[PDB]
Amino acid sequence: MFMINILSLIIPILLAVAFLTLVERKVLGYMQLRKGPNVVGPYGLLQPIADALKLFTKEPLRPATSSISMFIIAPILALSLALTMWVPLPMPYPLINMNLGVLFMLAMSSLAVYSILWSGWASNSKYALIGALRAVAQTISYEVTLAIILLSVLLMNGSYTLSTLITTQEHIWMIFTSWPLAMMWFISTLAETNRAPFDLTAGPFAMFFMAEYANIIMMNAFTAILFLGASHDPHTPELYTINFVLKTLALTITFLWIRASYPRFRYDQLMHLLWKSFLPLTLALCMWHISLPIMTASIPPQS
Amino acid sequence: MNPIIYTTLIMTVMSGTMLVMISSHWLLIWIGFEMNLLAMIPVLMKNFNPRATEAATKYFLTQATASMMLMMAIIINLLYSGQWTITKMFNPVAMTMMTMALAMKLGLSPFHFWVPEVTQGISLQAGLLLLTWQKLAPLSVLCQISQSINPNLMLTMAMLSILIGGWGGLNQTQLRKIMAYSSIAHMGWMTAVLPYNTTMTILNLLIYITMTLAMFMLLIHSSATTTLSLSHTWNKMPVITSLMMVTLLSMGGLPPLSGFMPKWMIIQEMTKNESIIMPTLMAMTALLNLYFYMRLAYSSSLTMFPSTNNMKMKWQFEHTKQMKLLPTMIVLSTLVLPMTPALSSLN
Amino acid sequence: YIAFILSTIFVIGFVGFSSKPSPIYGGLGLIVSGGVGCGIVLNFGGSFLGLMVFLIYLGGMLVVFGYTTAMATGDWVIYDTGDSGFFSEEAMGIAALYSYGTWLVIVTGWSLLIGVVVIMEITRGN
Amino acid sequence: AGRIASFLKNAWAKEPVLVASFAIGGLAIILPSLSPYTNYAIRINRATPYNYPVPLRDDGNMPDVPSHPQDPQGPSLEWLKNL
Amino acid sequence: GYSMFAVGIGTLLFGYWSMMKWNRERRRLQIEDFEARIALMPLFQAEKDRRVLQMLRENLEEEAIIMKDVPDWKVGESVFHTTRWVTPMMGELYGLRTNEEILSATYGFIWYT
Amino acid sequence: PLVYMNIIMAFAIALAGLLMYRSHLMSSLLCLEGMMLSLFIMSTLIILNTHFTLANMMPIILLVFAACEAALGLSLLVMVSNTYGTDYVQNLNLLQC
Amino acid sequence: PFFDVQKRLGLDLDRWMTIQSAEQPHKIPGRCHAFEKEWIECAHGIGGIRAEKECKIEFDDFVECLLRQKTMKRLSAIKRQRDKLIKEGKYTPPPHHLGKEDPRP
Amino acid sequence: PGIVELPTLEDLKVQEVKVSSSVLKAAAHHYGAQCDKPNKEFMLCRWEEKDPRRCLEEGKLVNQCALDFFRQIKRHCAEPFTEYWTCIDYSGLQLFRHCRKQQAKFDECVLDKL
Amino acid sequence: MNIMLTLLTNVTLASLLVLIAFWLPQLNAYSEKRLPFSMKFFLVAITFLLFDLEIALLLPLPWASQTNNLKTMLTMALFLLILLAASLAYEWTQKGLEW
Amino acid sequence: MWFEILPGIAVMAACLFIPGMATAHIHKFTNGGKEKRVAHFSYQWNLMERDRRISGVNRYHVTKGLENID
Ligand SMILES: CCCCCCCCCCCCCCCCC[C@@H](O)O[C@H](CO[C@H](O)CCCCCCCCCCCCCCC)COP(=O)(O)OCC[N+](C)(C)C
Ligand SMILES: CCCCCCCCCCCCCCCCC[C@@H](O)O[C@H](CO[C@H](O)CCCCCCCCCCCCCCC)COP(=O)(O)OCC[N+](C)(C)C
Ligand SMILES: CCCCCCCC/C=C\CCCCCCCC(=O)O[C@H](COC(=O)CCCCCCC/C=C/CCCCCCCC)COP(=O)(O)OCCN
Ligand SMILES: CCCCCCCC/C=C\CCCCCCCC(=O)O[C@H](COC(=O)CCCCCCC/C=C/CCCCCCCC)COP(=O)(O)OCCN
Repeated sequence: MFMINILSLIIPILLAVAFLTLVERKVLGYMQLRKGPNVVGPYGLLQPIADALKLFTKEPLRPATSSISMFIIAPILALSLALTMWVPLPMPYPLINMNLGVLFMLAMSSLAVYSILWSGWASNSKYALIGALRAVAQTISYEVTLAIILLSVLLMNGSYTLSTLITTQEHIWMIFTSWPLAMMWFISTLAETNRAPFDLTAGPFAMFFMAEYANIIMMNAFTAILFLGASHDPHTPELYTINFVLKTLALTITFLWIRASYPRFRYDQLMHLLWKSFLPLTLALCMWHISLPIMTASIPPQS
Repeated sequence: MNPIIYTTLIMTVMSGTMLVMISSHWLLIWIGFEMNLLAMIPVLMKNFNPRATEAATKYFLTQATASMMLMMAIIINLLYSGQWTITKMFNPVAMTMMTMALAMKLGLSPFHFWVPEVTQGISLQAGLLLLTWQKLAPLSVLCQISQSINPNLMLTMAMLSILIGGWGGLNQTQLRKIMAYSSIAHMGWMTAVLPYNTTMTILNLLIYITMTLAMFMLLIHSSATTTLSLSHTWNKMPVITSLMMVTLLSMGGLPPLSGFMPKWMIIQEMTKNESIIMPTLMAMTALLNLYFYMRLAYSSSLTMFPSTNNMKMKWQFEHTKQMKLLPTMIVLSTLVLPMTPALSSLN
Repeated sequence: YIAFILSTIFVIGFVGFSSKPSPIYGGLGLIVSGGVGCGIVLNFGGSFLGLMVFLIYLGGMLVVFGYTTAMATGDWVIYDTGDSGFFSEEAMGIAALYSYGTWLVIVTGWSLLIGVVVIMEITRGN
Repeated sequence: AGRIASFLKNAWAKEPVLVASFAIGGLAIILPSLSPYTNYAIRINRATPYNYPVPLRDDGNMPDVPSHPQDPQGPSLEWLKNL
Repeated sequence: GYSMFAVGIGTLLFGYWSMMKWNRERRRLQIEDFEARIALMPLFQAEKDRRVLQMLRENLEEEAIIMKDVPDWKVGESVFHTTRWVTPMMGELYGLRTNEEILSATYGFIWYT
Repeated sequence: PLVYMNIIMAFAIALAGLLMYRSHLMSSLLCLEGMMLSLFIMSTLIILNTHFTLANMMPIILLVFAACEAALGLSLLVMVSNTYGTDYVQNLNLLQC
Repeated sequence: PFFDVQKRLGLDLDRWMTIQSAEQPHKIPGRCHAFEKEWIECAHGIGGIRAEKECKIEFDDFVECLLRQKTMKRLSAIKRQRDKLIKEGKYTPPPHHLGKEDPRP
Repeated sequence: PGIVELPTLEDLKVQEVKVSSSVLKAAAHHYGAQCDKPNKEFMLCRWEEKDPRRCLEEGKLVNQCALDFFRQIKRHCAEPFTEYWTCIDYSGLQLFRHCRKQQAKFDECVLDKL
Repeated sequence: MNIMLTLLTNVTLASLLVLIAFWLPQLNAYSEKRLPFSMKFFLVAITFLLFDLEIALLLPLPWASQTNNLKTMLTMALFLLILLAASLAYEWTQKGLEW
Repeated sequence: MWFEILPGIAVMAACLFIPGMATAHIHKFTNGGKEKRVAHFSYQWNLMERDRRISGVNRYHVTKGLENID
């Protein structure tokens, strides 16, 4: 029943990102003293269905002069990576139990920029190419600090295994052990997904949008597992699943709140932010988190 | 560039060479070659112009290909024997690959094509460094694995280098290309004796380095890069031209000068191994190098070429910076033949 | 012969990008070849080294290559018999870099710092 | 001492991120050499048995080597439990 | 200003203390698990040796049956000059068995997730 | 065996492609990187097969140095383009033998 | 050429990584530890020429352990003969080699 | 060169210990405490001879010692042991720390019996 | 083989969904009617590459902490991080992080 | 009012409930009512292989207790 497990992982993610659009519109409306969609469906519950049907029934505007190869390749890679990032996640058991799960997520995340590069190159426009280049530069810049923060945090875990993070946070959350790294990790996840205040940029467009929102939910779930560890009882995993889902939802709503609250950066401003505030602090905290377990004789077990 | 950065880069070049020279692990030798190549590129490009950039990219491509094949030879040697120590090569295919990679690193024929262009593109100081210091590491590696070289391939490449240097030097009016072809011929002479005696290789390398340093410093002092520009030096400093003429006579292998010591010794060593035809051809071919050295001497000091009026102003000024060790280099490159038996110091 | 199949594909991708057509397409061919090679290493048992290929090589170096381009115009027998205990030997050997390979760390760090300096000096221009 | 204090006060304003970075880095460099628990961490690493303990052939000249695990001879881990 | 930094340092120290205690307990638990493995190891070694010897003997009997008519063959000849025992390779134990168990013994651990 | 042969064959193909030089110096850099990837795969397979634990650092080291070289090469390429407007190999003919 | 700075100073800059049988972490042995140890002990202090001439047995055994060419050749011969016999129709596999056996712990 | 000597299939016959990994893990500590002598003889022989064929008798001895240990456990402390190893068998990691309670019972029982 | 099947399923579903998206609206009848090369972006990419190499060096730290040579390992890890910080400082001071 | 956002969020929650729970149940269904055995480090892989050989039905999760020791 491995195919059933794979499908039961894939389909609910797609439905969740389908209804996250309605949740985002409703939350933004209510924070804007108005209402979100409440006409199509009893409370807007049919709105995602309507948008999906309209998008799938509308004419696709092929450039008629661009390279069809990369044009069709880019959304495939985007959605495939977005769906693949979910398989090692423990909630509380992963679909695929990996020794180096965290490194696997990092590698796929590094892959994710190829869709941006190829869609920009195949758009057959100089301005879209410039926008794609700017997006790629921002993404690689922030994934550097993502990697360093991730290794610093895992220094208290003992391995790259994602399930061990449940054992590490059995009594206390990792947020209490390292909140500054958590703050920079949250901001770097915001800048990785091109979310406000970093949003500086019909069918294929729907696929790209679906991949983006799946990446948002996946990043929030990874953050919840990494920093707010839920207690897991081996004889009732539903409790862990409920806690993990609630924390993921809270983090996603925080993303929407941040989008609704702030102006957006300039390009040079976010590049300066990273390279001159996050990188020095991240390096200093990486030194601190290397030295701390040795100083206090609190090295984690596995090797 | 900034003098601090320039000093750091030069020290990095020397440290890469020394890492090659002191390590017993193949990976560390490869790392030393990589460090040397990385630090060498800015030194060539120090004076920014399209010619220097072109020379730097040519040199980079050549050295990167050579280093890639060196890594391949190391991996094949490890595959056929779980060894990392630099010793006997344990495999003929790996040893052929290593020999070819080191030959392209040195610029031996038929991998000689990059040397004249790189030397012409870069300035005289970069050319001095490239033609003197950049030969130590590959030659040291070749000396360490001399007992495994196939003598046929080594001797073929050495004889080809001597012939190519002699023939290519005849056609040159640019002094840097003349130096490059001379370097190719001297590399051929150095590598023709590796299978029989590495002490002879080291002695030839020392004599060649002394002579090349002296000639490059003389060319820097009289800031000339062409034959006609060098033909004006007698009207400002005839002493420099006379010293350069004696140095050129030494570089041609004429006794009783210093440049006769290597060939003589090498010939003797080859004769001790029942090799007669090859040293004969080698001396016959070195006659060509001597011919174009003599042509330079004719145009430089033995005759007086026409001058220009604006030379008179140059009569009123003296060189502000004097290169130390230039007199010592001239003396060592001209008058050390009576001290030949000192080679037993295993120089 | 799963390993053999991967090897054949690896060579086919190399022939594809070695013809050097349209450097963007040569880069795509090299990306496919690198993926197949990482798969070979993973199927052999080198999980960390294969993931290192997949992360460093593919996501940094080929990404920078594509960025720069966009700016411009038989088996199973030779295997072991026993087990590795309660750890993975590849991870232990790789982690021995900080306890055994002090010299390697020193020379590599110096080379990387020199590389940063060299890149800045070369791209300065003037 | 006045110039250094003035520099620190001027850096704490208009540049707090760099001050925090240098402070944390320096503390991470300095503290491990002064802590007494680094020896405890080394000892804990030593006491983790990854390999099988191969027994030694008894010749009647090894009183420090126990003949059974429960024998009082050999290293103890009471200190680790008390930690 | 001061109070915010004090609160942050306080929560950092509390987390450090809690993690120190928990990690020391985890080290003790890992030592206990390793000791259980060490206690179980000799029986596993004996069983492994018996199984390897049985497989080698079965392969030897089958080789004797198959290579009877080959003129220059010698049954159970070594490829080494030394008489020291050599640990067999995977192809030596499963060379004559079915593909399913060959692929099991080769890729089961690698493919298990 | 066969697997080793394929890896070597890939290295030889990449070296031949580098030495072909149709145009587009970027293709030369890509050939160099393919050669290094082949070397990485081959060395990793050898080191893992023989259980040479301490040699497990060796692939990583190689990779790092190679990528550094790659960066260097890229910089050179860019400068050449900034002089000619293209990375064409035939434009590097100012210096001749 | 080679300047043995390590031997002069007793530094051990890179000698720890030169052979399989040299102090691996956690005492993890190489696959061919015994053959390499025997070959090294045979060839020690004798020189490359005499080592190549006189320690050929140990080096041959070490190479056989490393690449297993003779073993694969023998296995291939046995498998080919079995395939020919089963194609002809005189030999049949036992239940042990057909998956019908009784496994042991 | 030479013929590889292998023992006959009769030399490799012994009454196997037919319990799974959870049962072995549950009793691993007492098994190590009680069956130390044959196990250490076998391991010393194994590391000294470096030959599987030279250590068969000690292997049969360690199998016999394990069988005797498990027979004593069966005759004395059946049900608490069953609960303990069911505990251990449930977990995907077979952790000792989940149900120490059952362990205590088992320990108490053996301390009263053997 | 489980990861192979999972990747195959993900890629198959992505391809099928994108193909139906691109081909469903193509059955009905409708009308059916440079130079600059910024240096700064190249510098950002190269800095990313070098910093990623240093991250590749720093990656084995979670395993490096169980060696019994804790002082040497700590010294070498701090050396790597200090040289990484020095690279950042050199790029910062020579105006390599400007726009 | 604001609780009108609650329905859609609930739907999202339900979707995010499905994978994890499903995995657990499947793991319990294909591993004999127990947790799926995890095997890193290759020693517990040997334990699982030995369990498979001991069960007699080629299934590792079929546990053989003391009643099988005779
Ligand atoms: C033009 C003539 C050449 C001039 C050369 C430059 C002169 C200035 C150099 C100043 C002296 C440098 C010597 C360094 C001091 C100590 C050296 C010592 O530590 O090293 C010894 C080595 O000492 C040197 O080799 C001796 C150098 C003496 C050079 C003189 C020979 C010149 C040939 C004859 C021409 C006459 C020249 C006389 C006027 C200068 C041990 O060597 P070893 O590590 O165990 O083996 C490695 C070398 N192998 C591989 C070849 C065996
Ligand atoms: C002797 C001459 C000194 C002056 C000349 C220096 C020449 C250039 C500098 C390069 C020299 C490097 C010196 C260090 C050699 C490494 C070996 C030594 O340090 O021992 C190590 C000890 O480690 C030391 O702590 C290393 C500290 C050195 C690093 C700090 C500064 C490095 C700067 C070097 C220059 C690089 C650029 C300069 C940056 C400022 C090994 O530790 P140990 O555990 O016993 O053995 C490991 C094997 N085990 C596992 C079986 C036990
Ligand atoms: C003895 C023990 C020592 C312990 C060592 C640790 C001590 C800790 C000292 C304080 C560390 C705190 C650092 C936390 C992160 C600091 C980064 C930072 O300050 O960057 C800011 C900027 O950072 C930002 O403002 C980014 C915010 C972007 C808006 C996005 C919304 C963020 C607000 C919502 C709250 C997020 C909560 C995260 C929770 C995460 C939960 C997982 C600097 O920018 P400038 O003001 O322009 O000044 C520099 C230019 N000259
Ligand atoms: C010795 C420990 C070292 C290891 C820790 C290092 C961790 C990482 C930190 C290094 C990262 C790179 C740092 C690069 C430094 C660049 C400095 C610089 O040039 O910035 C100046 C500005 O900063 C400066 O003025 C220079 C440095 C100022 C001093 C910084 C702190 C110095 C030491 C203070 C802390 C000392 C110890 C703290 C103890 C407190 C008690 C615990 C220019 O900034 P602009 O972007 O141009 O903007 C200016 C226009 N608005």
